[PDB]
Amino acid sequence: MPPTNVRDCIRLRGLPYAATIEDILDFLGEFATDIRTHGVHMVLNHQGRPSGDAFIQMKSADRAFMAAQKCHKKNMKDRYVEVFQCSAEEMNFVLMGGTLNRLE
Repeated sequence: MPPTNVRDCIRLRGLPYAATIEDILDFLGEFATDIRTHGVHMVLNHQGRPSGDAFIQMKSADRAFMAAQKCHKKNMKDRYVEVFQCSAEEMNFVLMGGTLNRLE
């Protein structure tokens, strides 16, 4: 099956320190029900602990958009997690640590 770049991926950002797998599912709500098999990838930092970034690939791009809209800076317990939709390419790009231009 050819890897198709669909915008079915979502980047969560600002996740709590040690937000658990069920905790993140709660946060997702019903959107966790349409997640692709092992679609949830948490980004770890040097220490081997979450960067606060996570990428979740859902089955459907429409659901991903809906989730990214629903959770675009949503209050997760006591934190605000800003969720943004992404493509498979964007997901890999951030995971690979692609060149992101920010003159700051």
